[PDB]
Amino acid sequence: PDPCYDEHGLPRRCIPDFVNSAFGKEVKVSSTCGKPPSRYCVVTEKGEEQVRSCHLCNASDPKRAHPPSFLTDLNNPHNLTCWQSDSYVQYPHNVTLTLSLGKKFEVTYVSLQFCSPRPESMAIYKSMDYGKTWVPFQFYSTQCRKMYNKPSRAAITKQNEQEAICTDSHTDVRPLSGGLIAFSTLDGRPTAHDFDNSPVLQDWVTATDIKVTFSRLHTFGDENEDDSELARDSYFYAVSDLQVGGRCKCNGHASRCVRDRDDNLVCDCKHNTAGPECDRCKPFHYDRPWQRATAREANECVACNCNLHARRCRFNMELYKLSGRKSGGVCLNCRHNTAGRHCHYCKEGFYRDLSKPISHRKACKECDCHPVGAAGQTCNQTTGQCPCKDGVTGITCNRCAKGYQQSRSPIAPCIKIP
Amino acid sequence: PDPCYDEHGLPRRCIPDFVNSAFGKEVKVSSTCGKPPSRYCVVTEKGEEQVRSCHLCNASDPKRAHPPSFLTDLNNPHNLTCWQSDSYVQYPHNVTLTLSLGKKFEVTYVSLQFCSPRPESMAIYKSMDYGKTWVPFQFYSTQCRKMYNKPSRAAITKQNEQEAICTDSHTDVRPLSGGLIAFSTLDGRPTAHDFDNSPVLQDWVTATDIKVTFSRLHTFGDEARDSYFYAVSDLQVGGRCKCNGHASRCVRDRDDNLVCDCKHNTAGPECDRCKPFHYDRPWQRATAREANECVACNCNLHARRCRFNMELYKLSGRKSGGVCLNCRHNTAGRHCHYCKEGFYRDLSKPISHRKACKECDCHPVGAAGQTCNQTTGQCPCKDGVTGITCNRCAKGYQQSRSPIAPCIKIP
Ligand SMILES: O=S(=O)(O)OC[C@H]1O[C@@](COS(=O)(=O)O)(O[C@H]2O[C@H](COS(=O)(=O)O)[C@@H](OS(=O)(=O)O)[C@H](OS(=O)(=O)O)[C@H]2OS(=O)(=O)O)[C@@H](OS(=O)(=O)O)[C@@H]1OS(=O)(=O)O
Ligand SMILES: *[C@@H]1O[C@H](CO)[C@@H](O[C@@H]2O[C@H](CO)[C@@H](O[C@@H]3O[C@H](CO)[C@@H](O)[C@H](O)[C@@H]3O)[C@H](O)[C@H]2NC(C)=O)[C@H](O)[C@H]1NC(C)=O
Ligand SMILES: *[C@@H]1O[C@H](CO)[C@@H](O[C@@H]2O[C@H](CO)[C@@H](O)[C@H](O)[C@H]2NC(C)=O)[C@H](O)[C@H]1NC(C)=O
Ligand SMILES: *[C@@H]1O[C@H](CO)[C@@H](O[C@@H]2O[C@H](CO)[C@@H](O)[C@H](O)[C@H]2NC(C)=O)[C@H](O)[C@H]1NC(C)=O
Ligand SMILES: *[C@@H]1O[C@H](CO)[C@@H](O[C@@H]2O[C@H](CO)[C@@H](O)[C@H](O)[C@H]2NC(C)=O)[C@H](O)[C@H]1NC(C)=O
Ligand SMILES: *[C@@H]1O[C@H](CO)[C@@H](O[C@@H]2O[C@H](CO)[C@@H](O)[C@H](O)[C@H]2NC(C)=O)[C@H](O)[C@H]1NC(C)=O
Ligand SMILES: *[C@@H]1O[C@H](CO)[C@@H](O[C@@H]2O[C@H](CO)[C@@H](O)[C@H](O)[C@H]2NC(C)=O)[C@H](O)[C@H]1NC(C)=O
Ligand SMILES: *[C@@H]1O[C@H](CO)[C@@H](O[C@@H]2O[C@H](CO)[C@@H](O)[C@H](O)[C@H]2NC(C)=O)[C@H](O)[C@H]1NC(C)=O
Ligand SMILES: *[C@@H]1O[C@H](CO)[C@@H](O[C@@H]2O[C@H](CO)[C@@H](O)[C@H](O)[C@H]2NC(C)=O)[C@H](O)[C@H]1NC(C)=O
Ligand SMILES: [Ca+2]
Ligand SMILES: [Ca+2]
Ligand SMILES: [Cl-]
Ligand code: NA
Repeated sequence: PDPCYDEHGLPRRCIPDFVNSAFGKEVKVSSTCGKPPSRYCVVTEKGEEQVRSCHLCNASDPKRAHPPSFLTDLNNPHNLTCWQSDSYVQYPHNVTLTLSLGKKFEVTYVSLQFCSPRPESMAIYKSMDYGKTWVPFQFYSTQCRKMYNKPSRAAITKQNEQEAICTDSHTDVRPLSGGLIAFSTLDGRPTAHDFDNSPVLQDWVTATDIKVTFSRLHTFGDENEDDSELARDSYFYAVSDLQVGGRCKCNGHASRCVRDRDDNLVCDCKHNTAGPECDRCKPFHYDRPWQRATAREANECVACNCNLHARRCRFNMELYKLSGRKSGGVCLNCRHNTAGRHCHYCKEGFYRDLSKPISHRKACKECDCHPVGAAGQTCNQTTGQCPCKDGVTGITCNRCAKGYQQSRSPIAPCIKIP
Repeated sequence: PDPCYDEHGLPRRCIPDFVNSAFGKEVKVSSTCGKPPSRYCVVTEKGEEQVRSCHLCNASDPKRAHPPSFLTDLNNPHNLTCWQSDSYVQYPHNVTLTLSLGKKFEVTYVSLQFCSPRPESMAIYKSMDYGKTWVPFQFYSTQCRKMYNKPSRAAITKQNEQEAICTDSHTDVRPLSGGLIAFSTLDGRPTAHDFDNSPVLQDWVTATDIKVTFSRLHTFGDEARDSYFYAVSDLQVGGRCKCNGHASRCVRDRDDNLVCDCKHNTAGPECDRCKPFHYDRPWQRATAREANECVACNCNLHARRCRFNMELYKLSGRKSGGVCLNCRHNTAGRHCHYCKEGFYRDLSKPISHRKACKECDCHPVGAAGQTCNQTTGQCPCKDGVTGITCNRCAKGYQQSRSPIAPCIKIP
């Protein structure tokens, strides 16, 4: 059926599946070996000795070429997809990785599996928009204050839950190969248990781009020396899999994200909502403002009540809060000769045809006063009583009253009688 | 002071004095002795013999020149001033005397004094226009059928009271000097005792000019020295100036015309119509006990023109019938008594006041329409809005901003 609705047809909060938003995605890096072709040294241990090896990184040979595509391809522990940068991009220089998702995702984690020694200092940034503004998100480094000007392992308080935490944890050389770095956005967040009812954390987890900056790099004594190896050296960055798990952000009003008219990813919004993340909500559904989907309530925009007359409408906060936070939408351009907040009364020049229901389109008969016996041509919108002149009476003014006699005058049709 | 209104100022029927409309006025003649000066001859009597004479008539000598002026001048039984015609003007020749009065009188009598012997056949005509059409008014002759083709001494039917009658009374030669012929406009006339309620007779006596035609002259003697002429001492047409009972004097106009001092809110030459805006009741001739005045229209000081509808008058019980035209001052109705659509009666001012009808000052937010009640001025309020102009929220309703929904009900 539809996960956004129950078996009785009422709406319930729905959420897309959890996936790696980076699988198969293209990646943009500021470094990669191949142009020109160079060598790289890899130290592999065997019992106790080490003895480093040497290999060549061929830009053309698929069998010695490390393209950024290996970051988001199918990772296989028995046969890795290593991406290697250039040679000795040491501080202050830094290799940056930028991933564009083309859709607001609620990030749950960001993991980098390095087939070489993990970085001494890396930075993980996000983008709230679609690549214009970046925001700190996690930091790793042996000298937090010295390099990222962050205090080591800051205290996370409700006063500032979006703190970018720097840590000297996970920033160790060995394992010289296959080291992980996994950043969980909700770990240690004060209000992470009450996420649906914490907007600060919803903003904290939402992002459309992920930047990864590799600031410093681990080294040993081999740096100046003399045999520094001016053509390749063995210090470098290298990651075999880059994962960024999470969910497509739909504020709980979409079971799944689909492909746009222009191939862009967007929520298949339900509950009468619209917009890429089901933030706003469909036309004519503007009674009661838009809220996020919660486990307790579905909170879908409700349509305006216009007694089946007007089509457009529009939400009003004051009317909403002044009606007990129940109805705040007013109707627009009432058709069928009506008017008012809900198209509930007939406009001047017409009256309420009570014989027919207010929802009916003929619920507003015109005035139809009498050209001779009526003093005006604008009847009572409530009763349809035309203003009768002197001797004339009725609702349409087409007859004389008691003590008054009919006449052939257009001006004085009835006249009293003594 | 004015006889058209009593002490209380109530209008009572009034009439101009009874005068001789001929005195002074000039008569138009056709035959006057004097042209190539000739002579005549009057004849007297001595009991048996017919002693006659013969005198001269000059066209210049004051002491011998019988002019037409001698018909309407100061007349006295002594030193009598006589008009005379050229001698020998017997059948079928005519001697006419027209008199234009200038305005419609109600002729009462037509008198003639005859220095010569009275005529054998004479006729009195009149005009109710001004010399254009001339109708027969009385005939005098011995041979009526023969000459005027009128039945001698017929009867005045109520069906034809405007009938000229020929008669042989006053047609004798009896008085050679001083013959009187007088025509009473209402002799023989059936409804004469009810003149004041007899429109036929009122039309009959109305006349603007008068023509006396002399026809056959009495050859008296039977013996040349024929000398048979017409000679009238004084012509007296006595009557009142026709003002239909709404005037006490006739006076001279802004164009120098004899007309009526039309009172009783009437207008016109003979007070035959109502004055402007005094069209509430149909015009009638003043009666003794009635005075049928012209009554103005009550447009409560809001209209300049009035028009009369007889249908309205009759269904009104013969009361009013005047419909006002162009009700100004933002009013409408027969008598400009109610405020047209978009205005309302300000009952603080009086109906006659210019600002008796104010406008609709209906709040554009609190009102569902922009038309007052006209009687109350209240204007179509919407939902939780009260006030004549829909300017305030009601009880239990709270002000907002939204013009579509000004007031909203509280918890
Ligand atoms: O209807 S018109 O606009 O064409 O006016 C026609 C002429 O009437 C005058 C006065 O004429 S006068 O007798 O020679 O003094 O103005 C008057 O017209 C109407 C009422 O008379 S009506 O003929 O029944 O229409 C009034 O206007 S309204 O209230 O009906 O809207 C005038 O009042 S006002 O001047 O608008 O204040 C009324 O004049 S008043 O009330 O006596 O003061 C002439 O106007 S005038 O210039 O004051 O003399 C009109 O001729 S004109 O071309 O406007 O001059
Ligand atoms: C190495 O690390 C830094 C930060 O992690 C990466 O961002 C670079 O940082 C510097 C400032 O430290 C930026 O310099 C600025 O450039 C603009 C001109 O566009 C100028 O207006 C500023 O006054 C300032 O000088 C620098 O722009 C920024 N690098 C880029 C490409 O924007 C840096 O990218 C890392 N190195 C590499 C190769 O990625
Ligand atoms: C590995 O790299 C070498 C060169 O760095 C490639 O050998 C030749 O490279 C030149 C370009 O500089 C080409 O013009 C030749 O065609 C290459 N020789 C060939 C294709 O036989 C070498 O091709 C690369 N490995 C593979 C599989 O192509
Ligand atoms: C791991 O991948 C390598 C190569 O990607 C496999 O060795 C073969 O290498 C040649 C290169 O010319 C490829 O054409 C072959 O496709 C590779 N063999 C196979 C079965 O794919 C190596 O076998 C792979 N090891 C495992 C356990 O899958
Ligand atoms: C009849 O008509 C004229 C007007 O009177 C007379 O002419 C008069 O002739 C006398 C004789 O010389 C003159 O003295 C007068 O000048 C004329 N009269 C006037 C008034 O001017 C004519 O004679 C008259 N016949 C008689 C008898 O009076
Ligand atoms: C009639 O008016 C005339 C106007 O002149 C007058 O005629 C005079 O009559 C008397 C005798 O009656 C004579 O003595 C005179 O000669 C006439 N001439 C004048 C100049 O007076 C007179 O006033 C009146 N005549 C009569 C009879 O009353
Ligand atoms: C007799 O009076 C008759 C009419 O009563 C006169 O005849 C009319 O005279 C006027 C002249 O002003 C003409 O306009 C009319 O056309 C005449 N009537 C007809 C029917 O022709 C007449 O002048 C008098 N007759 C005589 C002989 O003197
Ligand atoms: C305009 O106001 C008058 C008077 O207020 C209306 O006439 C009556 O008003 C009372 C209330 O004031 C009502 O209860 C009656 O129903 C009204 N009619 C009668 C016969 O009493 C008048 O109807 C109002 N104008 C319009 C268009 O309804
Ligand atoms: C249309 O009809 C209704 C009922 O007659 C009018 O509303 C009432 O009008 C009277 C006026 O005397 C008030 O006393 C009542 O308080 C009104 N009812 C309510 C619930 O307030 C209405 O005014 C009429 N429309 C117009 C323009 O007069
Ligand atoms: Ca991989
Ligand atoms: Ca005289
Ligand atoms: Cl007749
Ligand atoms: Na080295």
